[PDB]
Amino acid sequence: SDFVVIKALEDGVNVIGLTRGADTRFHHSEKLDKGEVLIAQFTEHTSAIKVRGKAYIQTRHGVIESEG
Amino acid sequence: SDFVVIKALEDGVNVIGLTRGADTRFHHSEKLDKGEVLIAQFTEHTSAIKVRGKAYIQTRHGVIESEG
Amino acid sequence: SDFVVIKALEDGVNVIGLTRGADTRFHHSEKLDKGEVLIAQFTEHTSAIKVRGKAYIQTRHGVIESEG
Amino acid sequence: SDFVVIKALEDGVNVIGLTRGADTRFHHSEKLDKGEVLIAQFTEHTSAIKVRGKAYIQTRHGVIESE
Amino acid sequence: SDFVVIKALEDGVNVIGLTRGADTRFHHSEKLDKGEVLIAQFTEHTSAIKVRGKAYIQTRHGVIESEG
Amino acid sequence: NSDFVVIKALEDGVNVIGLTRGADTRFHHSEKLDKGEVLIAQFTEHTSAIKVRGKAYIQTRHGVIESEG
Amino acid sequence: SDFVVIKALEDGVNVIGLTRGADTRFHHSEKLDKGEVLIAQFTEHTSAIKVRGKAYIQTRHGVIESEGK
Amino acid sequence: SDFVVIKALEDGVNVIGLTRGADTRFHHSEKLDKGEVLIAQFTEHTSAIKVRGKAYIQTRHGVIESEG
Amino acid sequence: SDFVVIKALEDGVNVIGLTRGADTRFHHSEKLDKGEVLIAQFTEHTSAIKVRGKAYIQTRHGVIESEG
Amino acid sequence: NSDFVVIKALEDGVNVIGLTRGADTRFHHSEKLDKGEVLIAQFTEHTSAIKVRGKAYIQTRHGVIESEG
Amino acid sequence: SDFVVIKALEDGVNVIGLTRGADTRFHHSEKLDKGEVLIAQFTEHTSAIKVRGKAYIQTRHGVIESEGK
Ligand SMILES: N[C@@H](Cc1c[nH]c2ccccc12)C(=O)O
Ligand SMILES: N[C@@H](Cc1c[nH]c2ccccc12)C(=O)O
Ligand SMILES: N[C@@H](Cc1c[nH]c2ccccc12)C(=O)O
Ligand SMILES: N[C@@H](Cc1c[nH]c2ccccc12)C(=O)O
Ligand SMILES: N[C@@H](Cc1c[nH]c2ccccc12)C(=O)O
Ligand SMILES: N[C@@H](Cc1c[nH]c2ccccc12)C(=O)O
Ligand SMILES: N[C@@H](Cc1c[nH]c2ccccc12)C(=O)O
Ligand SMILES: N[C@@H](Cc1c[nH]c2ccccc12)C(=O)O
Ligand SMILES: N[C@@H](Cc1c[nH]c2ccccc12)C(=O)O
Ligand SMILES: N[C@@H](Cc1c[nH]c2ccccc12)C(=O)O
Ligand SMILES: N[C@@H](Cc1c[nH]c2ccccc12)C(=O)O
Repeated sequence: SDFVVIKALEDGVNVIGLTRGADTRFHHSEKLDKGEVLIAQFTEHTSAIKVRGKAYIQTRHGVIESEG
Repeated sequence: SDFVVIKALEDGVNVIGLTRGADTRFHHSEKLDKGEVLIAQFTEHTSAIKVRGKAYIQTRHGVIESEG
Repeated sequence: SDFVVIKALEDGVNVIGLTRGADTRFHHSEKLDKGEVLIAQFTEHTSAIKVRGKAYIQTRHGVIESEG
Repeated sequence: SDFVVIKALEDGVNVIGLTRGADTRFHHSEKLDKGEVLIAQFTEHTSAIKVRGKAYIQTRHGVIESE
Repeated sequence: SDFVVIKALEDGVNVIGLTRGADTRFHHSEKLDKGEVLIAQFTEHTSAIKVRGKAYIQTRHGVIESEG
Repeated sequence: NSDFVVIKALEDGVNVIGLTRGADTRFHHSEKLDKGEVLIAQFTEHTSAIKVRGKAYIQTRHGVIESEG
Repeated sequence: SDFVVIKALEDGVNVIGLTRGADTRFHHSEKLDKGEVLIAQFTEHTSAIKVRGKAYIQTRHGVIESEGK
Repeated sequence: SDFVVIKALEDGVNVIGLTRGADTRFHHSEKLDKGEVLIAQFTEHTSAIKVRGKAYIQTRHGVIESEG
Repeated sequence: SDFVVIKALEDGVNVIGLTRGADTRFHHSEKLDKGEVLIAQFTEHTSAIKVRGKAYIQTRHGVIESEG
Repeated sequence: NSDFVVIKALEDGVNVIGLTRGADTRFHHSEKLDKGEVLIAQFTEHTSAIKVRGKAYIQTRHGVIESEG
Repeated sequence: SDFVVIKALEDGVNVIGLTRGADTRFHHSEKLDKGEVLIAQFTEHTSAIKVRGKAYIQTRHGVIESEGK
């Protein structure tokens, strides 16, 4: 099952899980401060992930960067 | 399952999930502001995804860009 | 399961799902306006897809372009 | 399951599906006009696909052209 | 299942399916006229395929040509 | 889903011979190809080895090999 | 199942496993000192991993480096 | 399931199938004359194959030659 | 199932297996003298492995080196 | 569908020794090869380790290696 | 299932299997003299392998060398 790597490039970046299922709402928001790295799978509970704030992101499709 | 990465290049980009099944309709519209990134799977509920607004998109098939 | 990416290059492009099974007919036609992207799986209900109108298409086999 | 991409290069192209099973006959013919693209899987009901008319075809084994 | 692409380079090409099982005989011949393409799988009923007449053939192991 | 071999006859009377799967090994079928005909043949529940006699151009997943009559 | 490699680049690095399921919280924090390497899988109990502190990290998607506060 | 290609480079090349199971002995020898090719699988009955005589051999690990 | 290779670059390298499950603690420590190699899998009982001491390490993601 | 090793004897009397799978480990068979013969041998229900003694050229999925007598 | 190749570069190399499961102990030590090759799988009974003595080692991650005593 795949995962995504998120490195925060400033304080207060939010990595947000969206619920798997008929319903789509947030469920959890993990706060990363500058320099922290989160490596997060898709799961039974999470089928979409949003990143808000400035971060360096790696997936199986390559690098992408979110901007705050 | 496969997933798509979508980076909003302007405010109010919509990532819309179409229902899996005999019937096809929108079940969910996720609004991304400029610079946000959504990493979204195909799932039991979502078998097609439509992007409206300017965004940079990655899929297993490479890059493509939606335009406003 | 495989998917196809379709970017509409003009207004009114139609992405048409054909039914899986003994019977073959159109069960849905999704209209895309210019610059919209649709990423669409093969599914239990859809075993062939037809694109009509000017579009840029990616699949596992590479890029192809439909014309209006 | 694998699929074929067909792009019609002229009007009137036929993409014809052949029945899986002990017997072989055509169960559907989809007409493509010039510039339309069909992406079609092999399925429970279709184990062979015939293309008639001028089209650009892609499969996992690369490009081929019908005339 | 694997499949073979056969493009007929002259009229009257025959693509012949041989029965799966302890018995081997031809169960079907699909006749192709010049420039027709047939994309044919191996199946519960067809464990060998013979081509007669001039054709350009593609398989997973590359290109081969048959000559009449 | 099994592997397959492509055989192109380079002369008349080429034989593609199927050997039986199981405790018993014997020839169960011999397919005659004449010059320029092609046979694409799988390994199967009944065929666990394939013998080619005569001049033929053969492709497997391991590459090209040629049999000589 | 996938795993991540983490090499601590200073003392006191924490590799934090987050619980799998509807609930998200830290269930374990593994402390690494300078020079030590942890190779950790995703598991039934850990579906996200956070790294705090300076570390050199490899995953299937390539190298990334965490930086400490 | 894997297979070995054997091309006889002289008469009387012997391709020898060894029994799968707790016991090991040969259960079949298939002789090849010069220029014949044998493509043989590993099977429920054959878990090791010995080639005697001069032969050109392909396996998934490359080419090897037996000397007779 | 994945494995790591550990080559000890000095005496007393410590390869530490952490218990798989809701609880985390070490369940085994295998010490290596200089020049010894351990090739160890992830298993039902081990889901994280820590290396202490100077070692040359190979995994599917490349080479890494622990320092004592 | 297991892996297999290719052993080509470079001298007479090479031994390809199968070791028993399971809790116990012992030689269950030594196949003797003479110079120039090739054995292609799988891992199986009964054989989980293979020892080669004598001079031989060996191929496995990780490359070529040579045993010496 | 994966395997490792070990070629002894001196006499008396040991290839040691560690038990799979909750208990970890050596259950077998295979002695190789110089020039002999052992190709050994991970198994229901062995989930880690230690090599002691000078040996040339191939795994799916490439070449490694153990250095003797
Ligand atoms: N308990 C959460 C942990 C998690 C994994 N991926 C995430 C991405 C975003 C937020 C939380 C998560 C889950 O299993 O789904
Ligand atoms: N709850 C939705 C979440 C989702 C995943 N991918 C999406 C794409 C678009 C909109 C919503 C989604 C689902 O499980 O299907
Ligand atoms: N409800 C449709 C959605 C869909 C997927 N791919 C498509 C292609 C064309 C039209 C509709 C679709 C289905 O699950 O099949
Ligand atoms: N109902 C048909 C649709 C179809 C798929 N691929 C085709 C190729 C040709 C004709 C029809 C089709 C099926 O599932 O088999
Ligand atoms: N009804 C046949 C159709 C077919 C598939 N592949 C073929 C190759 C040759 C001739 C016929 C076929 C079958 O399912 O087997
Ligand atoms: N009836 C035979 C047909 C066959 C497949 N591959 C072959 C190779 C050689 C001879 C016959 C065959 C079978 O299913 O096994
Ligand atoms: N007992 C934990 C061990 C572990 C694996 N990966 C981790 C990452 C971080 C923290 C602990 C872990 C588990 O099986 O999940
Ligand atoms: N009946 C034998 C045929 C065979 C396959 N591969 C071989 C290699 C050598 C000798 C015989 C064979 C089997 O199924 O096992
Ligand atoms: N009867 C043995 C044959 C065998 C396979 N590979 C071997 C390696 C060495 C010795 C014998 C063998 C087995 O099935 O296991
Ligand atoms: N009987 C042992 C044989 C073995 C396989 N690989 C090993 C590695 C080291 C020592 C013994 C072995 C087992 O099946 O596990
Ligand atoms: N009995 C342990 C052996 C082991 C495998 N990999 C390890 C890594 C570290 C320590 C012990 C091990 C197990 O099967 O899990």
